Amino acid sequence: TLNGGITDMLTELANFEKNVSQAIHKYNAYRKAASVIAKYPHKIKSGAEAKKLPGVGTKIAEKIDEFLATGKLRKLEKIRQDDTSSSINFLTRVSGIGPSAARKFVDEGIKTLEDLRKNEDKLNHHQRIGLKYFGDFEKRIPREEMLQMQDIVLNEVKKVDSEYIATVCGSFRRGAESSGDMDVLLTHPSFTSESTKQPKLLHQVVEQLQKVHFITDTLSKGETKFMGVCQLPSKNDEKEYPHRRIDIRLIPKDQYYCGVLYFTGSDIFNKNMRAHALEKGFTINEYTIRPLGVTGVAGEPLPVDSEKDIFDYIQWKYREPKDRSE
DNA sequence: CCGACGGCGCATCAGC
DNA sequence: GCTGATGCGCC
DNA sequence: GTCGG
Ligand SMILES: [Cl-]
Ligand SMILES: [Cl-]
Ligand SMILES: [Mg+2]
Ligand code: NA
Ligand code: NA
Ligand code: NA
Ligand code: NA
Repeated sequence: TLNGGITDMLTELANFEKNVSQAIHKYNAYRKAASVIAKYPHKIKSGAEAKKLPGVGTKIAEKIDEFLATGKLRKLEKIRQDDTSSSINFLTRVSGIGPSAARKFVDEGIKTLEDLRKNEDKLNHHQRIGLKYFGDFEKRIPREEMLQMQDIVLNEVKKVDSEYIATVCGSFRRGAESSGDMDVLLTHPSFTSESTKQPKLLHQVVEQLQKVHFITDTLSKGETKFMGVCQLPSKNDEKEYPHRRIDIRLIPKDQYYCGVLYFTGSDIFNKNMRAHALEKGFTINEYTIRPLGVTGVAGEPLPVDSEKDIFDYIQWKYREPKDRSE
């Protein structure tokens, strides 16, 4: 990657603002700048060159000049040395432990993997499973395994009810050669924006995937969103595959295109696209796109018959999934 | 300057 | 119990 | 931290 050094720096700064400073807008600012620099097709020669990009301002330009001059950032060098900042950053790598919980644990003298392991009773359920699979969850998933996972999910879903449609979204749908997890959008004709003609639609699917030992653990579960753990089966004599995070989202069927736009991401692409929507006078969520009235109040859902329709509303040329990895 | 910055599901908790 | 705030997660 | 009015 042309500007990998700079983008890593900015990502590290973002993480610090989120995890330690608890400054979500600074976090988003750094990530937006990292993303715009990541897609910039030249090797950046100066902060001023970078500043020409949307999302890079005066402060980041200065840091980019320092980084180009020396290969590092004193601000980060110092952060890397702060024990409290270090501990907090580490703890937040456990799924279910955020900035608040991490600072709280550190207060109690819980700040290593070893500490966490002996204090399981101090963890909620989500955290306990995040700890259980700490190592596994930091591994990426080769697209080849994603394909095997897709096959299992789609086929098990079909076995429950042939009218279910399951679509793998996330980085997979954007064509990534590896993914951090598996994202599954689910629809069923019994669940629309107008009616829920069937209960347990998500449950039945989760239950079936548990029955075949694909889903192994649950982080959280409700009527429309499942957040859990899954695992590919391994052959005789061979090492097991790592455990993987899986997210399943049941979306009203008539709202599939807004749903699939959302779940395809990336996260930054979504933020960017939704902010542009706001500027164009619309608001987009995973269900609908709606006009903003004069007062600045969301109007009624606009008709959408394709992903492209959404892009049209906000006056963007269509972008294929593979070009949304921001 | 300075308000806005994407939008929302599930878990947990305070207050009634 | 409920509702509203907040934490944490997803893209 | 950056943007736009
Ligand atoms: Cl902030
Ligand atoms: Cl809506
Ligand atoms: Mg994903
Ligand atoms: Na800029
Ligand atoms: Na975490
Ligand atoms: Na996910
Ligand atoms: Na803005």
